[PDB]
Order: sequence, then C-alpha cells, then structure tokens
Amino acid sequence: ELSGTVTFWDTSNEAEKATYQALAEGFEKEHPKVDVKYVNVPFGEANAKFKNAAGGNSGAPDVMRTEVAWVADFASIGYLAPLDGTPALDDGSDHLPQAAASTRYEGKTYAVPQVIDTLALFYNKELLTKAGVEVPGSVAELKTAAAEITEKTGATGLYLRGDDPYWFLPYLYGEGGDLVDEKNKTVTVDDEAGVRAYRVIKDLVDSKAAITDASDGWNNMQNAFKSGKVAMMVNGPWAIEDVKAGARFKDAGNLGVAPVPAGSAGQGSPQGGWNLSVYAGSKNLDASYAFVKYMSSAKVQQQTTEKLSLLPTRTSVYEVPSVADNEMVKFFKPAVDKAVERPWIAEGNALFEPIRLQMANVLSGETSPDEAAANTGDAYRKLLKDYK
Ligand SMILES: OC[C@H]1O[C@@H](O[C@H]2[C@H](O)[C@@H](O)[C@@H](O[C@H]3[C@H](O)[C@@H](O)[C@@H](O[C@H]4[C@H](O)[C@@H](O)[C@@H](O)O[C@@H]4CO)O[C@@H]3CO)O[C@@H]2CO)[C@H](O)[C@H](O)[C@@H]1O
Repeated sequence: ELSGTVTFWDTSNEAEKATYQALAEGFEKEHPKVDVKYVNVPFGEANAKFKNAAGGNSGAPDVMRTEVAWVADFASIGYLAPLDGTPALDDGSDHLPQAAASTRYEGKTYAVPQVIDTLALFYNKELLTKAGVEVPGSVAELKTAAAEITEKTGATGLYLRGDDPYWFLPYLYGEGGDLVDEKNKTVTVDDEAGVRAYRVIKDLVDSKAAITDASDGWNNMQNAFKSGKVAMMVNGPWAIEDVKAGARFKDAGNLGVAPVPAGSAGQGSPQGGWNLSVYAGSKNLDASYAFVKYMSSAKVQQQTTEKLSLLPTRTSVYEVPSVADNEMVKFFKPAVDKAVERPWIAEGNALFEPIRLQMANVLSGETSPDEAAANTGDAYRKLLKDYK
C-alpha cells in the first residue's frame, strides 16, 4: 500500500512547468490514495530554500528536483535519504554513466537521474541566411559572421549571457582550460587558458559581435533572441519550448542549433541536468521512493521528451522511435555524449560564484582577464583545502 502526501518541489521553468505538474499528478492514477502536492520553486532560490527547510526540518519537500551538483551538496550535510536497496532504484543500469555519477556521494546513491543536458549555439536561420553567413564553428568565425549580420540585417550576432557563470565554461574549454584536475587535486582555472577565456568574452562584447547584461540575464537573453535583436545565443534544451512560443520560431522551423563555438585550442560544453532526491526527514519515504521510480521511469522520460524535448538519462528511451526521431534530440544527444563532466564533490556547486563575480567585472572593465583568472584560482584554493 501507498498512501499519504508526497510534496514535490520542481525547479522547471515557465515553459516546462505545466508538463511537469501533469506528470507528477499522474502518479495518482496508479496510486489514488497518494496526494501529490506539486510546488514550483524558482531555480535561483531552490538550493537555499531546500537547505533552509531541511535544516529546520520545517516544510521540506518529500521529493526534490535536484541539480546534478546539488546531490553532493545536500548529501554531504545529511539532507538526503540513501536510495540503495529501496524501490526508488529500478533498472538503474539503463542510465547514462555520467548521469549516474552525479547521483553518488561517498559510495552511496542519493538520487535518480531525470534529464541530462549541455549548452549549444542556437541560431535564427532566416537572419543567418539574409546575412549570407554559415553557422560559425569557432569564435573567430562568430566574430566574422556577427559583422556581416550587423552590416546586412542590423541585428547583433550574439547574446552573450553575462550574469550566469555556467556560460563561461564553453569559452574556458575552447581556450584549452578546465576548473580543476580532479585526479591530481590541482586547481587549473588560473592557467593561461582562464586568462584567454576572460579575454575572449570581453572582446566579443567590446567588438560589438555580442551584447550582454549584468542582471536579469535569462529574460534578457530570451527576449533578445525572440525579438530578433540577436541572431544567436548559447542555451540548453530547457529553452526549446520557450523559444518556440515566440512568433519568430513557431514549430522551430526557423530555429537552428549547433555546437558551441571552438576557441583557440579546441571546443567543449559542460554536462548539466537534474536528478530526483528524497528528503532524509520525509514522513512518507515509501510513497516518495515510488514517486521517484515513477518520475524517472522510461515511460515518463519518454513523455518529457515528447512534450518538451528534454533529454532522457535512460539509454533505452533513445531506442523509442518517438525519441530517436526528434531533431532537437538527434543534435543534443551527441553533444551530451561529448560534454565535459565535472568533479562530483560537495564543493562543486560553490565553484560557480567566483566565476560569476570575476566574469561580471571583466565584462564591465573593472578587472583585467589576468587578474580575473588569478582571483578565480585563489577562490578555488580557499574552497578546496586539499587542492594545490
Ligand atoms: O551548483 C548549484 C548552485 O550554483 C549554481 O548552479 C550551477 C549548476 O551547478 C550548473 O550545473 C549549471 O546549472 C544549469 C543546469 O544544469 C541546467 O539544466 C539549466 O537549468 C535550468 C533547468 O534546466 C530548467 O528546468 C529550470 O530549472 O531553469 C534552470 C535555469 O535556467 O541551466 C543551469 C544554469 O543556468 O549552472 C549553474 C550556475 O548558474 C547557481 O548559482 C544556483 O544558485 C545553484 O544553487
């Protein structure tokens, strides 16, 4: 028997949330004595809100949509129920290895994978065609393309997200860099690749190839792309249905997607995504395990793709013709296969704030690329006491 309340905190965005609420409530079809209480929690607030609730054992959710870096974060402070040997885990081996890695902390499973993602270059096909340019493969090509776009159409080439540090990573990887060398416990962000990456973002804006904003970056990016103010943006699968709501991208026929541009050394995009965790203090652990199994099942992952084009973590789901033949999936899955995995460490989540501050200050001209890289390195060494 399953009965009682399962409160689910979902972080999905305005375009995704109706789908996720319907899926969550569908758990009640097979378990009518369970009451699913769906709550949508803003992404930026959710980590803090969960810690506040879990630390005061006061209004915590039973099931938490848990960003890949939040698993080790929450788990290290005891907020997550261990899932090994529980009904929450079913056909575990189906999940992509890199998705499974993010669910683990100190030899225990604290989450089940839900979606996997990476960043890509979205582009407005009509604008590029009008400008007579090809989708750019590199930053150098992007600069050239942007000039032609402005000359021939008046649009700016790129919206460069300046207020979210995750958007720094493609530039860092393209310059031949990474945050840390996990295996050797060495901070690497302040290597010359870090300097180069901060210089690249500043040059893109100064040269007018790109525009940016120091605040409200999600809305500003989406607005600029949807309104044709820019021809390109870097974004993820969570943006697809949001973009398609716009007059300019109905049915996605005008929406192109390609890999993030290479830099001077090579090319790369980060691995991200979401898992599902159970609050350690839940008063309905059984019903929660079953809710997690349900939300992470092949059936529900397939539905999510069909409604939202989010990428399944289950390998088996990619063999479903409906998923295999989805064009956003056909592009994003290979890109995900190549995505750079991060260290799944308690402090991994905290690696982002230092980038955020230095990136803002580079873009405004308050901080040189050289100082920004050094500052980011210093911040990491403070965070990671056993890293050189
Ligand atoms: O570490 C967590 C805290 O720090 C910052 O989070 C990071 C995060 O660890 C990174 O992996 C990356 O998160 C991205 C995520 O993986 C993507 O899926 C995407 O998230 C969107 C969801 O897909 C969508 O459903 C809805 O929830 O909106 C999300 C946001 O658009 O994009 C994420 C990046 O925006 O990057 C962030 C750094 O921003 C962050 O500071 C938080 O406060 C975390 O607590």
